[PDB]
Amino acid sequence: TSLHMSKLVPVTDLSPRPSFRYHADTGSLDATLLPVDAVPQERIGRRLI
Amino acid sequence: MREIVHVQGGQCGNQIGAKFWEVISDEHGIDPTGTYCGDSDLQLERINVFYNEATGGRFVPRAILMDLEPGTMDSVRAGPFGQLFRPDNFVFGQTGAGNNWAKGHYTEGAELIDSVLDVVRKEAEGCDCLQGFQITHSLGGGTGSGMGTLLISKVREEYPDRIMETFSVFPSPKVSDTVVEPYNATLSVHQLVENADEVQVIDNEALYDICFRTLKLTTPTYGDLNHLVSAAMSGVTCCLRFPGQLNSDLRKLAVNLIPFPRLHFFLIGFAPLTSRGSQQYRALSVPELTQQMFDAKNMMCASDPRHGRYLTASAMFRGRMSTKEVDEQMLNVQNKNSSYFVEWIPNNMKSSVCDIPPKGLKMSVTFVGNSTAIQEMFKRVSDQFTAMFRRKAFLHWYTGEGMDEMEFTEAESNMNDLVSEYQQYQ
Ligand SMILES: Nc1nc2c(ncn2[C@@H]2O[C@H](COP(=O)(O)OP(=O)(O)O)[C@@H](O)[C@H]2O)c(=O)[nH]1
Repeated sequence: TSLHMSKLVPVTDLSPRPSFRYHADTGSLDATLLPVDAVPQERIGRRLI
Repeated sequence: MREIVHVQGGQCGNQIGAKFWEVISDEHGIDPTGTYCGDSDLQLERINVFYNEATGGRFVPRAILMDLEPGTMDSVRAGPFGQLFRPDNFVFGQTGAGNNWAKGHYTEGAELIDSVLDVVRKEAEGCDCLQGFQITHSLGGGTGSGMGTLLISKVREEYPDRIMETFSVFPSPKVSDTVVEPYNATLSVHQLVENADEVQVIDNEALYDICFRTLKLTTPTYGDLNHLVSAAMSGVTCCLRFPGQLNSDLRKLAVNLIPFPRLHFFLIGFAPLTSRGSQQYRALSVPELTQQMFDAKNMMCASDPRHGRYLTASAMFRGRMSTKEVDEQMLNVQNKNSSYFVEWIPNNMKSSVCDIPPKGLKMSVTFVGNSTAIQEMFKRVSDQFTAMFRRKAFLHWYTGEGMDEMEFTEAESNMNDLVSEYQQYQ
């Protein structure tokens, strides 16, 4: 049997198969307090002489 | 309680907002990161006049940045005391008024004004009450003179009873930058005369005069000129945050210096300003403050008051100092220079005392003087306005986006009769 000795649960581990390559979880840039979750960004400015 | 809302337009405005709020942070002990240090009660017992507590213990300015090109706001953000200002109070224009009054005012003064007055409404109505507005800008520029005046029009229409303080720097006759020079001056003047409460006249060649002749600087940068104005406009408002023996706010200044509501133009000065050559060699006494102040080498306007007549005056002192030497000096000027004061108003000046002197000086004084010497400034602007308006010069930049000939004719019509009514009280 592929089931358990005493009560009905499978015993032969499991056979998984993903559909796609499964990337791009879309890590959101906003936390539970929602600031922006800043990382060091770019200035779009003139040279700071 | 009462809060003064600072608005600053043009790149002269954005630089003057950085330098005025660092002398305010100097009095208040405001650390550049936003906190406070100093351990004294008198700064923070009126801190709501300029600063808003931001639920983190830091004090943010009530300052409204304003310009049509983002370069001059990058410089004031990167500079020291630049992280004090809230970034949402910065408004960004992209096209820019290139020294042009008309396109500063109408068609690149319209897409930004609906968001910057949204900022002003958000900031002023959030406070429980108002004391007035203080708009510092330039009248020889494009965006500080074009749409800086249009904000003045719309907040006056919306909020009529609140005071309209405005520090405005003017064209310099000797040094001529912004070569379309009198058009920006005159078009801003004939609006500002009937649509303001108090206009304080700054002129860059007068500030060069007080760096060279009394302060003994060799290389005066724009930072020193910006620092000199910040002396005066901090001393005008010194009683809104510090107590005194004879107290005076901005409405105090408006009700006394203005005999007729149409004329409200003043010469401004600060005392004392000397170099380290004569820093240790002079007594900081009350007669020494007023003898140095009542002259042509200390005014921030390029008009000699000896050529005219002081219609009204106001000396507003600072520091721990005796009250007899206030009024005795302010009456000795009348008994000596009697011909330099008008006859149909007795006791032409107003005294005030701020108990707290500025940083490092035991006693100072600011001065707001309504004279008829402003008139000789307006003739010296008008004689260059009509010299190049008769010959139709540079008017294709002024008629191609919304004006006509009638608005130009009304411009000198509304300031030459200002000149004529300055004659009648001379
Ligand atoms: N008082 C003062 N005047 C300035 C300063 N910088 C520029 N100006 C004057 O303003 C004029 C330039 O106008 P500008 O502000 O660049 O035009 P805008 O940016 O379109 O408003 C020049 O003629 C200067 O004399 C400053 O830091 N302080």
